Order: sequence, then C-alpha cells, then structure tokens
Amino acid sequence: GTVNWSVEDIVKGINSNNLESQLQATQAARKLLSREKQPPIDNIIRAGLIPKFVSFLGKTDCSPIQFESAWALTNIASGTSEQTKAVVDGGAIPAFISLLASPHAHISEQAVWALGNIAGDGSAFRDLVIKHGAIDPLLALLAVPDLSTLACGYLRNLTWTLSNLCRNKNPAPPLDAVEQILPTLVRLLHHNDPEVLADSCWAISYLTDGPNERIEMVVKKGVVPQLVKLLGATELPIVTPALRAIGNIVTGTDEQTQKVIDAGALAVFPSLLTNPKTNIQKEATWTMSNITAGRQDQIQQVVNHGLVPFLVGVLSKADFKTQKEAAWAITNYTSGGTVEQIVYLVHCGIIEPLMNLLSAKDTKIIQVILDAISNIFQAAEKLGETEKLSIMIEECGGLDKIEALQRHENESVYKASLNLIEKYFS
Amino acid sequence: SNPRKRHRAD
Amino acid sequence: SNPRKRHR
Repeated sequence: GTVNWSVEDIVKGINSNNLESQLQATQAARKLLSREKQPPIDNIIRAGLIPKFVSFLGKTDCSPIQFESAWALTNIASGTSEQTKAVVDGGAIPAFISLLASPHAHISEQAVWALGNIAGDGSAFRDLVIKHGAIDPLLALLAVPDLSTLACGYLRNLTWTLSNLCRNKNPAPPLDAVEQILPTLVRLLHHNDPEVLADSCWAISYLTDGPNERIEMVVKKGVVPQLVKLLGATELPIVTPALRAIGNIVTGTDEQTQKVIDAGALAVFPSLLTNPKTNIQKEATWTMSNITAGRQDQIQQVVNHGLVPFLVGVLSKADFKTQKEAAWAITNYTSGGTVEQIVYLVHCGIIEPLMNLLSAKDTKIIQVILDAISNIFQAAEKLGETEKLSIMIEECGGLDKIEALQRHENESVYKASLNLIEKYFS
Repeated sequence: SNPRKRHRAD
Repeated sequence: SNPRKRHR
C-alpha cells in the first residue's frame, strides 16, 4: 500500500493539494525512514520535505498526518548532528512542544521521543528545547498520583527524554531547569520499571558529574539511599548508571562522601570489586580510590568493611585500567591514613602486588606506586621498622625493580626511585 | 550514558 | 573541597 515508495513519489504526493494523498505519501515517507537498513535520511532532506513535515504537525484536524510526520521527523532527528540540525532548522521544536498537549497519547508520545532526539544532540539544542518551554508540558504529563497508571512505554520515553535534558556538560543544563526537573526525577527513581530506573539513574548520573554545587542539588534531595539500594540491583543496566552516580558524588566534599558511606554503599563493594563486567570493576575501584582520598575515619570505614583485601585483589589481578585505579586507591590511602592503618595495609599483603606492577610501561602508575612505597616507608620509620620492610620488598624482587627504574628517562621516576634506594637500601 | 538518540523502526 | 579526589 504505502511500502517502498520512491522519494520522488513521496514528493509528488506531499506536493499535491490533496490532504489524503499527502497523508499516504507521508506514511510512505515514515516507512522509508523506519528501515534499520540505512534509511534515506539525506535524500528525504535534500527533497525539501522537512518544512512540509513540520507544517503537518499543526494539522489538528487530521491527527494521522500529525503522527506520521512526528514519526518521520523523529527518525531524521535520530541521525547525525547535521540531520538533527535540519529538523531544528525547519522549526520543529515549537511544533513538537505543542503536540505534548495532544489528546492522542500516541502523538504526544512521539513528540516526547522527538524532543529527546533533538535535546540528545548536545548542549546547544538541549538548551534551545528548554528555552522553547518544553519542561513544563513534559513534567505535566507525569503529574499523576500513581505512575503505574501511565502506559509503560509512554513512561519510558518520558524518562529517557528527561534524561537527555540533564545530559552533557559544556555547559551543564541551567540550574533553574535542573531544580525544576529534579522532584520528578526523584519520583521516577522510586518506580518499579527497570528501564525507568536505569534512565532515571543515568539522569542523576549526569547531574552529579560536575562541581560540588551540582552534586549538592542532588544530594540535598535525599536520593543517596535509593541510589545505594539500586546499586545492589540484579539488572546490570541499572547497576552501571547507579554506580556512576555514586562514584560522581564521592568526588565532592567529605560531607557528601560521608552520606554515601552512611547509606551503606560500602557493603555492596565486595561484589562490585569482583564483578565480572570489567567496567563495573573499573568504576568501583575508582570510587574506592576517591573514598581512600577522604578523612581517616572514612578510610577506617573501608577497613571495617573488609575492603582492603579486595583492593589487594584488584591490584593482584584485574584489567590494567582497574589496577591503576587500585594503585590510586592505595596511594590515597597511604597519603591520608594513620600509621596503624598503613601497617594494616602491609599485613593484608599490599606490598607484593604493588611491586609486580612496577613492571608496567605506564609512566604515571610508576609515580603513584613509588609514592605509595615512600609513604609506607615513612610510616615504617615512625614505627622504627624500615628494615623489615626493605627485607620484605627485596624478597619479592621489588628492590630488584626499584633501582632498575633509575634508568627510566622520565626523570622523577629517575629520582624518586634513587632516593628510595639510598635511604632504605644501603 | 546510554544512547544519545533513538531510531524508531517498529 | 578535597584536592586528592580525582575525576575519570
């Protein structure tokens, strides 16, 4: 019927002054753009069809052509930046925002989807969608006593589009827009659909990725315990963005980090630090590295939760990028920890997996490890036990490697090592 | 993040 | 503000 029209046939019907021929031609254009087999986005654009599609969005008297244009434009906006720019250049933003109040839920849903694709392109279009006044009608669609009465796919599209209004960093979304959206985000964070939960956490993940004031706007809304609960979720699409958000929050002030510990996050880390998906282990160890960069009482909480053996674990065997975050976790630990805490580090066996990693080519990880070794040695003198550490480092071939690195031609590995030898190995 | 944009194929 | 914290 309307399957596999030529682009020229589609133009001939859209350029007719017959509304029904235009509807059929527009649906044919929609089916063309619905191919996952390289839809002819460009050819549709070069034919000048976007202004006609945008103008059909306002044909309230003929809701089907509103739906087919919304669908067709959605897919054009789903492509490259230039393809998205063409949809915006045709004036689609104010027309799509008008469709948010449509009495047909399937047209409203499509306009939600389309604005999500436009806002998803980047900061500028995201802020343009906001300036056109999209947030109020979007949030109004969620002003219900119970979210579960909304259609499941409708809710998912709304959450996803809201997710994109929080996304991207240069610049971050407007402060007043984030405050406007956050209460609805907080509610969606408590919904039972895992797709809504994942995209809700992704949204929180975006908002917490910035300076501490942005972190505070989220932390002040009380979402931290719920984030820690979603951290132990079964569905990996939920754990990943929940972990990025928790890890983002512990990049802030010690007080903001403490609320994450207070919510019980450290209890889930034995699983996270051994998780099979390599990216979870990297994110979890990076987060641990930023917790060990905190106060001594916070370092002590890492100790109480039995997480130091798990750091010895990731330092001994893991993806290399995970091992480098483990090195950072150790060095931050030894930079702010007490002498008793640094001695406890030795007794779970940090020293040998630390020295085996001096074998890496990565120049920055060598500075981190050498820095940690120095800090441990500094605690060894306050206990008057520097030699027993040297005997330890020599029996695992560490001293064998520490003075071999003096012939490294980055030249702080040059000297930080040579100091290490002529102060503790002479 | 997850995908910046989404195509509708149905 | 803590200087020992790190971003990705």
